Amino acid sequence: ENPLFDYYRNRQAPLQWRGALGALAQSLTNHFSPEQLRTLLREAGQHFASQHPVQAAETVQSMQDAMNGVWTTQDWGWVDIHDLDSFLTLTHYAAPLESAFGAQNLAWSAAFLEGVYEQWFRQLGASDALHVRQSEESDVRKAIVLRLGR
Amino acid sequence: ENPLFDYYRNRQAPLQWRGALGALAQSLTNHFSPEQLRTLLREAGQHFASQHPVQAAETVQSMQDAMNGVWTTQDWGWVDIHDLDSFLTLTHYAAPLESAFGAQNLAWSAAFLEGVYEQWFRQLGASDALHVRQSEESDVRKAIVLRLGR
Amino acid sequence: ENPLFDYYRNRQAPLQWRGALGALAQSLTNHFSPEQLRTLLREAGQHFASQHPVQAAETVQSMQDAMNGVWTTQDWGWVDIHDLDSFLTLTHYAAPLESAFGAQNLAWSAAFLEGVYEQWFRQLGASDALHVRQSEESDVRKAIVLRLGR
Amino acid sequence: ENPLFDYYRNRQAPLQWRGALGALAQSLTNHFSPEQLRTLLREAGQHFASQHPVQAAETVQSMQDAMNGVWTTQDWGWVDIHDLDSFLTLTHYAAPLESAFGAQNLAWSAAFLEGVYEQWFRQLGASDALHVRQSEESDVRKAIVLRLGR
Repeated sequence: ENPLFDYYRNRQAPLQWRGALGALAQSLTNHFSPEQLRTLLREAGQHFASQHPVQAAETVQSMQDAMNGVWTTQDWGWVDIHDLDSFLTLTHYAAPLESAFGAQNLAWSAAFLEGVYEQWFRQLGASDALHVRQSEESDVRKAIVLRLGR
Repeated sequence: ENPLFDYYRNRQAPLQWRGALGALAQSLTNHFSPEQLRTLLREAGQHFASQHPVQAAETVQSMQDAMNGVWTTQDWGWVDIHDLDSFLTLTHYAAPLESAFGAQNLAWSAAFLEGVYEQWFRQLGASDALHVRQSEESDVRKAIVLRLGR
Repeated sequence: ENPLFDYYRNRQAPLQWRGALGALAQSLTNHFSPEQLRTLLREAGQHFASQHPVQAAETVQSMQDAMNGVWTTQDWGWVDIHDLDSFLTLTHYAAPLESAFGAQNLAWSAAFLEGVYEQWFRQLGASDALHVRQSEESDVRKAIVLRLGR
Repeated sequence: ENPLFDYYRNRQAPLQWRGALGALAQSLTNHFSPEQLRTLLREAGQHFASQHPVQAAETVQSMQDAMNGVWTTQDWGWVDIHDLDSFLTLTHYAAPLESAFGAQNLAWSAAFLEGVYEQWFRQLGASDALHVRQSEESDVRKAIVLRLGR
């Protein structure tokens, strides 16, 4: 139940990189504030999305399928998109960020995802007035909730 | 020969983290200079060595055995230590840094190792006057050469 | 909830070996019956336990600590041992067998664990009259329950 | 040179599965003869190729590109195809079979590849008279050489 979920969350990253990435996160936290780390990881996510473009889509389900197709080739969870009235809500499950950088660093590591979807939307013809922002409403460990809005 | 060695070097990191770490390295290079990145990675290596202490050793071969025992549990290559007159030369093989952060970033990513061994020496009674420095003399891709000297 | 647990269970094995091990399991199922596969995987578990011996223990908690210390170096879940009257019950969590060989093959792949603990008990002075057997009472996906009894 | 190549070959498989697959290979060798293991792994390769079909191609370079595109998503080396007169010679580099099942088992584990390309050619309209056979002429460790012939 709780212990099994904790083990799955903590061991999602491989043995080769868990300690190294934890040490890197520790050094980053020592040198920089959480906001600077959020900016850094957002730019990293933009670069990642640039290196892994999504196929052209027209509908919400097609965009979700393209994003999940990109994700499934690297074992990075999956995204569900819901069109609530005018705004799109993106829920990402099984992001391996917690296993690598630690749970307490999810306050900034999650910004990486915020950097990806944004750029992906820029590749799908989304208006520049729209931006992706992380909503601090639900538990970050369970899922990461983002909103594409003005 | 060359292509097989290149493939082995480029694919040492798993598919789950290669793109993410490449994007993170790209963002880090965009924001900070190589010297600041070297300082950051050295502190990261110090934290990594603190989190994974080495068993007490007395001889050079025992120190090598302890360091290799720590390395082999995470698939991070191996170290050979030679005692030339007064100074110790450490040659590290098969560091997965190139596969993760890219070959062109080895100018600073290798500093991570410089941060590890240093702390490990501090754990084995090495005098504070001695420090570990990377010698820019050989090919970085083949092996990483470090000197423990004054 | 259910989808997240399913994703964690299915993606525990790396991308490098998931398809290859699934194909190997398919070929094994086509060629051999479940009982023969159980015997084969039990012998495989015995060999694995021989290659990775456990440190000598005296109490139940120390035995569990040694077994978990062996497991944690390879990301293979963890074991809880309970001494019910005269028999030991071992519950194993987060075995990556399902991610590799598929859920429907857990009827025989779990025998691998039955082969490991047995040998480990033989290394800790357990009487030859005692054997490890898998109890088909609970859900195999949630946890694997084994009994060390006569 | 030699130690680096040996380390890269022996550590291609992750820490999570190296010991388990070695134990499984030991059990398979104890129970079955090499020819039976070759048949089993050939059928496994056919199933793997069925699960991961290649895109339709017309030329030799296009077929090689499709096969390498399938391989590169799972970190399984790469293949080079040469058209010598009437027969196709396939050289596969960086197969992780040796890291998993051991070098001494490459006498049969390589049959897995023999099972894949065969089925792949069956998907590309190759005549049923043509079969893929492993040529025992070169060093298995360096590369795996296969011939598609009558």
